[PDB]
Amino acid sequence: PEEERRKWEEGRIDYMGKDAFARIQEKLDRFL
Amino acid sequence: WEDEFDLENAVLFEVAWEVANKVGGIYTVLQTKAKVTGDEWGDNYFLVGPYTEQGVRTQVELLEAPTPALKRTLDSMNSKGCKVYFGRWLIEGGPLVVLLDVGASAWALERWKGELWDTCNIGVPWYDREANDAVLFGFLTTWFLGEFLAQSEEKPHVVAHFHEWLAGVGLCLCRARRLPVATIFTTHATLLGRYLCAGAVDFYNNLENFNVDKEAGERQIYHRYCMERAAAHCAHVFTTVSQITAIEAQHLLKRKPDIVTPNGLNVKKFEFQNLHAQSKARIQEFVRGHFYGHLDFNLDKTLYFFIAGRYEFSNKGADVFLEALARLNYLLRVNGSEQTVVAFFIMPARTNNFNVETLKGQAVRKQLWDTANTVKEKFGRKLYESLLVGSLPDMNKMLDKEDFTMMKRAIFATQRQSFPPVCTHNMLDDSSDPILTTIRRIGLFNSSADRVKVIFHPEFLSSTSPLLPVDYEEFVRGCHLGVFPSYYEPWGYTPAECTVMGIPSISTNLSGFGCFMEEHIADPSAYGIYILDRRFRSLDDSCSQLTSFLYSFCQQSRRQRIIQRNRTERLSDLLDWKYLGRYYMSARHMALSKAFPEHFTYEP
Repeated sequence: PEEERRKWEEGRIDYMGKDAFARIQEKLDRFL
Repeated sequence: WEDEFDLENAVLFEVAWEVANKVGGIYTVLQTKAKVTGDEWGDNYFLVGPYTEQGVRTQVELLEAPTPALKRTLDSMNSKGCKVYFGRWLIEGGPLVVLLDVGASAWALERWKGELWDTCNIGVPWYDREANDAVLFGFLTTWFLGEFLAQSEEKPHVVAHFHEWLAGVGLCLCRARRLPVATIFTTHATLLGRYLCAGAVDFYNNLENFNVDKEAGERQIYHRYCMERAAAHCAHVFTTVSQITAIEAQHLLKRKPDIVTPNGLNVKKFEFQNLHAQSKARIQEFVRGHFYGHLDFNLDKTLYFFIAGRYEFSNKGADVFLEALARLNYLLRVNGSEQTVVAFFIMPARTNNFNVETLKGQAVRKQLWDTANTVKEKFGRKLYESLLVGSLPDMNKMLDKEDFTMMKRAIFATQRQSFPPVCTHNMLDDSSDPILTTIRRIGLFNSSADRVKVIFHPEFLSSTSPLLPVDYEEFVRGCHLGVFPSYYEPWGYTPAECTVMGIPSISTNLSGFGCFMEEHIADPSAYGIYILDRRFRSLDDSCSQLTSFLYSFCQQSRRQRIIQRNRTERLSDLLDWKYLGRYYMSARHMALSKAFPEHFTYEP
């Protein structure tokens, strides 16, 4: 499931899409 | 503070990309804070940073590490594919620095990026060299901290203080490996703030109506914003250099800072009226040279205002200063006030060389001065001889024909038809310059009718400049007022230098220094600090208020001006690191309390 990490490269990121910062905060808070 | 706190085995690492690498204003912050941090942490104070050939070659004295755990850490990391340097930073305090070569560890970057995906959900593009260097630096710092904790025979308490987003990915990694480390994050400027304020869409008015992800995607800096937000979220303690940047961080980074840690200075008595008198005399000489053939105004009633710093027209508020200068010129002309105001714009730009009129004026002033000294010296010699003989001198005969000839040469030198130039240099872009465009639009051409003269010096003041061979220090010591009506200024180092030097200044409540002085002083204007209300006023109202400030300063007498300057010289005790280091102390204490609640307790 590394497809989103491919999008993270080259600045082809959907800011409000699947790679939103809510999931980033969720994954950060889980391992905190 | 003189708090009783336990730091017997605690070690502090201050991670910053600017350690021995001058690429910003944080370099001076770390350099000046190193002394007061050392005077509290002893040899347990380290400064992680990046390896640069120039920085090491001019500033870092490489040493041998003083603790066996430190040798073991350095040796393991050097034999495990990296190159780490240990040295002493040649500043006050001589703090020990752990420099890391980010390039020499680039071979793992791809794999390291995978790690950044597996713990933080943060991705970085290949073309962002700055962000990739930040990722390498953060991974190197996290590995260094982990190895230092591993090699310690007795495990100490580590306080890692990361500065800015460049060093914050290390904080994100430290929090993602359960390292026993108390992490502090300090932001000296929010990342999206510069871009949003540069948009001129009422950045401060719409702080609660921004789509941070959308704006980052528009600017293609989404990865940088994400990593700074992750650093702010993960930190045990989040601090900021100002209350205005604290609001910016609350609305953009979505976290309210725990403490505000203002930047300080190593005030050293850099009195203040001998230096002011000498510098004012040299500024008067420069103004005499520049305006030769047009010195129709009283120089004893001339007030020297100045603005300095990076050449950012909107951010530094130079347009507001120019509009207020035009309004003040009208106010001085209508009211018939014989006061003159010379406004200096010390803002470096892209210039070819010195203007011909300006060099000619300086040469003319030098020639007049030499002529006056020669005639004065021989007149004094003849006068002394006549007095010794016992006769009242006849002034119709004490000037020989040589004196008349050389004075006539001086008079012919001073003849001039054109007006003094606004700019002292030749601007490569006369049309593209905002300052010159605004000056020619508002009508400040240094004419005789104008009560406000404008001198734009687009170069750093140095003692090697043929025009004005005095540095920034000594030049601005002789000015009456500094006007810094900035719009986006997270702390503001030019107003702080101005206040430490004893000069009254005009700042705003949208700058960190302005907020600091506003909250620390009952009546700031009494002490020489004038704070514009740029946060709750339209730009026209800001210009009107600045005009009122400038006119009130002009209407002051010499007595009131001297009293106000004395109060400003008093003010400099607030800006030292002796007082302002207690905020960093408090931040470190909360970090220790949060990370190690069993061993450390904090009372706010």
